Amino acid sequence: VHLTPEEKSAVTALWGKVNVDEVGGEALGRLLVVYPWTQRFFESFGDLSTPDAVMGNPKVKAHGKKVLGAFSDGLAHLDNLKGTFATLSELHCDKLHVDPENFRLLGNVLVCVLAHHFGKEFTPPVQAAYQKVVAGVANALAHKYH
Amino acid sequence: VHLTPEEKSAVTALWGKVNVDEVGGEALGRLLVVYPWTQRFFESFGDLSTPDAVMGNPKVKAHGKKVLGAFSDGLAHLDNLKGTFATLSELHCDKLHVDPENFRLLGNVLVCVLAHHFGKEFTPPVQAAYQKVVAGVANALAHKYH
Amino acid sequence: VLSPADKTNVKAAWGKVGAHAGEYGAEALERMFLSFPTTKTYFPHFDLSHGSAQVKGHGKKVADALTNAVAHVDDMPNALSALSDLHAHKLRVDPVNFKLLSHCLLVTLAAHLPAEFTPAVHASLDKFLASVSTVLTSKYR
Amino acid sequence: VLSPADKTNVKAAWGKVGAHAGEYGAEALERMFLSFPTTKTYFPHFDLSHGSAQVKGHGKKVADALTNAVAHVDDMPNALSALSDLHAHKLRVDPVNFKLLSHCLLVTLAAHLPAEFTPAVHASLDKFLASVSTVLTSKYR
Ligand code: HEM
Ligand code: HEM
Ligand code: HEM
Ligand code: HEM
Repeated sequence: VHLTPEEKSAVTALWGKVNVDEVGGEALGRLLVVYPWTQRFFESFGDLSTPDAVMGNPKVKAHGKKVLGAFSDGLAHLDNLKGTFATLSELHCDKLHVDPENFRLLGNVLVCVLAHHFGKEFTPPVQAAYQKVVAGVANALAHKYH
Repeated sequence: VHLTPEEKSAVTALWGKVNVDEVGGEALGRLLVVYPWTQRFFESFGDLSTPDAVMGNPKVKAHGKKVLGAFSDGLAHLDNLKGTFATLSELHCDKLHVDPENFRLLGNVLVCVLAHHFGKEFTPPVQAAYQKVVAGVANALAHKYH
Repeated sequence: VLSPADKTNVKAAWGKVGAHAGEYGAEALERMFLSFPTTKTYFPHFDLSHGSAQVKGHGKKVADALTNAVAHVDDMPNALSALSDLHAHKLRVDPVNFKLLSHCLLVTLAAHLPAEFTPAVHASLDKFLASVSTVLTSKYR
Repeated sequence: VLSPADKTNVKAAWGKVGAHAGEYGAEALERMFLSFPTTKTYFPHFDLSHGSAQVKGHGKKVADALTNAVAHVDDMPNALSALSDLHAHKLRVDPVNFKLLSHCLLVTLAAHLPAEFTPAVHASLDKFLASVSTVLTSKYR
C-alpha cells in the first residue's frame, strides 16, 4: 500500500471529523448484520437475533470502539502499517484464530459507513484513498499468519 | 511474498525436471479450456472451439512457451520478483490491457499441470512452495497497474 | 436467495434512486476506476476522464439494467438473459470484477441515501447486487 | 450449470477415485493447510501435522459428502442441506475458503488421475466443486 502525499492528507482531514466510538460501533454492528457468519467470534456477546438487536448490543458497540480505536491510532503510521499492526497480527493468528478475510470485510463495511456518514464529502478520490488504507490495514493484520 | 530457503530448494529441484516449452503450452491451453473467457485475449490465435483444438493449437503452444519461459527466468530471481517483472507488468497494463486476475488463474492452472504431470512427487510441501511462487509472480506482474 | 424482505428493501431503496439512476451508475463506475484501477483494463476504448459522455452513457445502461432486475426480481435470469449472454460470450469480464463494481454501487447508494441505507437495507442491497452478478456470470462456462 | 458432459466427467473421475476418496480428502486438507495457512484458523482444536488422525477423519467426511453429491448431482441442494446448515450457522467458515479447498481437491485429483485428468475433465471438476461450494454457502445470509 502506497498513498500519495495528497491522499494521506485527505485521509487525515476526513478522520479528524470522525467520532471513533460511534463509527466503530456502527461498522462492527453492520459487519455482523451484513456478513452474519462473522458473529462466530461473539457468542458471548448476548442478543444478536435481529439487526436492531445487533446494532443496539452494548458488547458489540464496546468491541467496535476497541477495534476502531486501534484502527484510528494506526492512521498515525501510514508509512509503517505492517510494523504498526504486527503485534495485533500475531495475536489474531496465534490466539484469536480470526480469518484475515474478516479484516477485509470490516474494511469494506467501514468504507460504506464513511460514505453513509459523510455523504457527498466522501468523494471518489477520498474513497480511493480510504480503500488503500483499509486494504493496507487488512494486509498488515494478515501478515503474521503462518 | 518471501520463500524459505527450503521452499526455494524445492522449487529449484522440481523445475530442473520441467520441460518449460511443453508445460507452458499445456498450462496456457488449460487456462483457455477451464476459464474460457480468457480466450478474449487471443482472438487472432485461430481455432479455439473445442478442448482438443485449444490444446493442439500451434499459436497457443507457442505463446505458452513464451509465457512460461519468462516465468522460468524469474525463478532465478525469487527475492526480487517485483523488479524482475516490472517491464512485463507495464506492458500488460499499458499495451495489452490484461486484467491481472488472469495471472492468478494461470498460476492455479500451472499448479494443477505440475500436479498432473509429476504425480506423487508434487508433495503438499512442494505445492505450497509453488503457490507462494505463482502468487508472487502474479503480484509482481500486477504491480505496475495504475 | 433473496427473501421477501430483501425484495421489499431493494425495491424501496432503488425506487428512491429513481431519476438519479444514470447519474449514480456513472458515479459508481468512476469510483470503481479510481479505487480499483485494474478494472480500467476493460475500458481502454473509453475516455475515462471525469464527466465523460462514455462513462455517463454506460452508467445509464448499467442503472437501467438494475432497474430491470429490480422490476423483475422474481426471475432475474430471464430478465437479464441478453446481458448474461453478452458478458459470457463477448465482453468476457473476469467474474472477480463484479464484486468490485457491486461494492462501488453500494458505496454510491450509501452516499446518496442517508435516510434509506439502514443496516438491513445495506444487507439486502449487498445480496441483491451479488445475485445480479451471479446471473450475469451464470453462462461464462 | 453443470452440463451433461460435466456430470459424466465428474462421475467418471470420482468413480476412478473409488475407495481412495477418504485418503484424497485428507490429502487435500493437508495441501490446503500448507498452501493457504489462513485456513488453519478454523481448526485450532486439531493437530494439523502430517498424518494427523483428526485431519484423516475430517478428510473422510469431506470425501463422503462429495461422493454423496456426485450420487445426487441433479439434486445437490437437498443432499447437502444439513451441511449447508452446519457451515452457515455453526462453523461459519468464510465463503472465501471454499475456493481454496476446491483448488486443493483439484490438485489432489490431478496428482492421482494421470489418465483421467484431461483438460475437459479438469474443467468439469472445477465447475462441480464451485457448484458444491455455492450450495454449501447458500444459507449464509
Ligand atoms: C481494523 C481491523 C481490526 C483491528 C485494528 C482490531 C484490533 C483489536 C484489538 C486492539 C483487540 C484487543 C486486543 C487485546 O485486548 O489484547 C482485538 C481483539 C479481538 N478482535 Fe480484533 N481488530 C480488528 C478486526 C477484527 C475483526 C473483523 C474481528 C472478527 C470479526 C476481530 C475479532 C476480535 C476478537 C474476537 C477479539 C478478542 C475480543 C475480546 O477478548 O473481548 N477483530 N482486536
Ligand atoms: C503469469 C505469467 C505471464 C508471463 C510471465 C507473461 C509473459 C509474457 C511475454 C514475455 C509476452 C511477450 C511480450 C513481448 O514480446 O513484448 C507476453 C505477451 C502476451 N501476454 Fe502475457 N504473460 C503471463 C500471463 C499472461 C496471461 C495469463 C494472459 C491472458 C490470459 C496474458 C496475455 C498476453 C497477451 C494477450 C500477449 C500478447 C500476445 C500476442 O502477441 O498476441 N499473459 N506475455
Ligand atoms: C455488476 C453489474 C453489471 C451490470 C448491471 C452491467 C450491465 C451492462 C450493460 C447494460 C451493458 C450495455 C449492454 C449493451 O449495450 O447492449 C454493459 C456493457 C459493458 N460492461 Fe457490463 N455490467 C455489469 C458489470 C460489469 C463489470 C464489473 C465490468 C468490468 C469491470 C463490465 C464491463 C462492461 C463493458 C466493457 C461493456 C461494454 C461497454 C461499451 O463498450 O459501451 N460490466 N454492461
Ligand atoms: C467441498 C467443500 C467442503 C465439504 C464437502 C465439507 C464437508 C464437511 C463435512 C462432511 C463435515 C463434517 C460434518 C459433521 O461431522 O457433522 C465438515 C465439518 C467441518 N468443516 Fe467443512 N466442508 C467443506 C469446506 C470446508 C472449508 C473450506 C473449511 C475451512 C477452511 C471447512 C471447515 C470445517 C470445519 C472446521 C468442520 C468441523 C471439523 C471438526 O471440528 O470436526 N469446511 N465439513
